[PDB]
Amino acid sequence: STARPLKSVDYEVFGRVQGVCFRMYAEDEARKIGVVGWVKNTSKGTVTGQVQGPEEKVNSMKSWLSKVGSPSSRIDRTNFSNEKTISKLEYSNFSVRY
Repeated sequence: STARPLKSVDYEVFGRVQGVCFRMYAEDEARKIGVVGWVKNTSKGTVTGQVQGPEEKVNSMKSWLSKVGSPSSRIDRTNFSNEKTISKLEYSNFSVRY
């Protein structure tokens, strides 16, 4: 629950007509930040998903993703909405497309 400063936040990258190569970049750097979760691949490139991490690490993660470095394309606009503090890291790292 909320009493634990472990925040499950949802993101959305506005990849209008796909192209957004968020993969690997996410995984590797999110690991380094100290965060867990996943990527959700839609039809029309709205790269959404879940970021769970301890408070300070999710802050860093938010500073990132807007900090847009590339393995191919531009991560075209990342909004951070749906913020809910939970308990424990309920996933095997920040992973792949689901």
